[PDB]
Amino acid sequence: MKQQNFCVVELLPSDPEYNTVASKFNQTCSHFRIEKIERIQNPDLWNSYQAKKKTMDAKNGQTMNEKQLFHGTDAGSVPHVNRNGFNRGKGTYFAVNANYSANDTYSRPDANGRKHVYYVRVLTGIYTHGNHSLIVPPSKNPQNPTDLYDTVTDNVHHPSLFVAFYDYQAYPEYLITFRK
Ligand SMILES: NC(=O)c1cccc(NC(=O)CCC(=O)N2CCN(c3ccc(F)cc3)CC2)c1
Repeated sequence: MKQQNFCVVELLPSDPEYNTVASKFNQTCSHFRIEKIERIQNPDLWNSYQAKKKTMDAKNGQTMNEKQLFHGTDAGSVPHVNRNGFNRGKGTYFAVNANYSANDTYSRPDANGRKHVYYVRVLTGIYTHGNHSLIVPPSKNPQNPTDLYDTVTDNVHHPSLFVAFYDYQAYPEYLITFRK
């Protein structure tokens, strides 16, 4: 099997890519001081994500299957997330707004008070409303319960949080390190 090797490239604050990630982060987290933004380059996890992205784009027609959402995680979970993504209830949570993921429950501050939030490329595809109780995605058609939804959101009209259940559904593209 593919070992899923990766590289972590630190973006300069003068780099246009840093300003774009900073721009989305500061839409809800302007009160947080960004210590650094690093781009995770995992070719195997990327190709695998882009494989599922190809299949989804051909399934969901006109739908924009991809959203860029936030994920707050502990310091210690960063090398695991760099190499594996959010693969392995079965679900991984993703916030539309960065201040949701900036909660110390999710982005637990380390010994130096640094908090970590990934600016993830997720394959939200075709989604419906989900409660806190479900562990598997619901069936689109009950007469064909094999065809399941790609994600589940809190509000279908105004999404704030998403639940990804599938392998290679998310790519941890950016790591935002920040403090209070
Ligand atoms: N780790 C994160 O950054 C992050 C990003 C978005 C959401 C979350 N985590 C949570 O919301 C966890 C808390 C929690 O357990 N809830 C709040 C909302 N929940 C929910 C579950 C499924 C839905 F369709 C809609 C909402 C499940 C019960 C974490």
